[PDB]
Amino acid sequence: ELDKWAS
Amino acid sequence: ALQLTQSPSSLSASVGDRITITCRASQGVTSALAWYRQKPGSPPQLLIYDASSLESGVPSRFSGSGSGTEFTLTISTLRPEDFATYYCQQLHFYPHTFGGGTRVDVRRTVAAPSVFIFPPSDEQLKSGTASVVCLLNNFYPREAKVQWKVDNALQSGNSQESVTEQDSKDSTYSLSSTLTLSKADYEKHKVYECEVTHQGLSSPVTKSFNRGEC
Amino acid sequence: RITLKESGPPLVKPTQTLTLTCSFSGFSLSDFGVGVGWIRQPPGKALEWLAIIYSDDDKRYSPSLNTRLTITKDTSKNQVVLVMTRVSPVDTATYFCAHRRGPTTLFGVPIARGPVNAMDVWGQGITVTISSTSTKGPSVFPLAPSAGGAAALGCLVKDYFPEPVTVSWNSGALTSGVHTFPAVLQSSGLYSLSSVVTVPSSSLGTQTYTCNVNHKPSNTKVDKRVEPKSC
Repeated sequence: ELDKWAS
Repeated sequence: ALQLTQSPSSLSASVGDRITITCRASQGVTSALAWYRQKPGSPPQLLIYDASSLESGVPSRFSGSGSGTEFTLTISTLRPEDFATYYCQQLHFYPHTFGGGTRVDVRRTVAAPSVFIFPPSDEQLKSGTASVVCLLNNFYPREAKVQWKVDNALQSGNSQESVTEQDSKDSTYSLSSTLTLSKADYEKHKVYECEVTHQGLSSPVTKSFNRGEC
Repeated sequence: RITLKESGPPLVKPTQTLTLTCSFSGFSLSDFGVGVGWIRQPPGKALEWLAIIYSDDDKRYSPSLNTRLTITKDTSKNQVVLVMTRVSPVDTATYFCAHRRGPTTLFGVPIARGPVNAMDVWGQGITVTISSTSTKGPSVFPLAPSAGGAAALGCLVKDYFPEPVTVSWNSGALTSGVHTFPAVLQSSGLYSLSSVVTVPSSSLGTQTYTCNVNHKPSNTKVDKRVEPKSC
């Protein structure tokens, strides 16, 4: 899944 | 998981040179990429973060660029402490994968290895085990392949090898490979060969001996 | 200044549980967005990401080791613990913990996430070896050689545990041409290494060669004179 700070 | 491929896997250089290392991702990771330098015996050290930001305290020699699936680390004017291993790390997706690393060593002229094969000692054979060792001495570059053959049978899974750190004076490497067999199996074969392939060798060199042949 | 240091058992046996602790100073696990992760490195191999925990207690694990890992933090003692169950020889490696910056804030408002894209400070790392082996001294065997070319000879230091073992030649009087290779961890759980020395070939008749082996952990000292062979 996407990193904690992505998007 | 996301795959990070560095290139080249190994790079030879000389102090003062400019080198570039690339890291390619299997999927876009935006700008979430970091570069580290790992000197022998030490933990990794952050050089560049967020693909191109220079970490505080890191010499201006280092710079990073790229985004998405293509990244490059460049060192302008290589210094002695830069002979180390570099890794890229992706932090856009979990898990935060690392590249396989790129080893940067001191360049010198190609030098084929001197190869020697050592049969097991009668002392060891008494304990029920037979270790056959093969030595590749003072060679360069570092990459070299060793293949053990017993009575023409290629051996797999029954040998282990070690390589020395680049010599401070020679800039060469040496490698030791041990083929291990039980006394029983050892005494059941005759020809033990160590085949060596290296860039410094026009063709593979094979050192061998016949067990019991005195 | 931020510093981290890993602590734990240098040796653990297969099937056992390994508990590693990361003690840090210079930041708190109550600081916004900050994280502490664990990365391992098997001897001679690449770095492998294991897990990470953040100040808000969010946790993430390597999908490959998920079922065997647990990461927890003790905010008050400035520590993060990683528990790895059912270890096996392949888990032998150097384990590092590292700090991850949280988003940069301005008067409390996050204004930049660029700093989170890296693990900026690492511990020295702790080397862990997984083996069922008990302390055992090495068995030393000769590596028998053969003007013109160069000649090679040496000693095989086999089946000892744990590391390290020291090897010198001629009580330390012979150094040039010497190559002591890094030991290899055998599937048996025991170590074995070779130490060799190359010479012109002529000296094979004038100079004698003896490898001095010392494995402190087992109180084993051995000096083996290595000559060609055939009497």
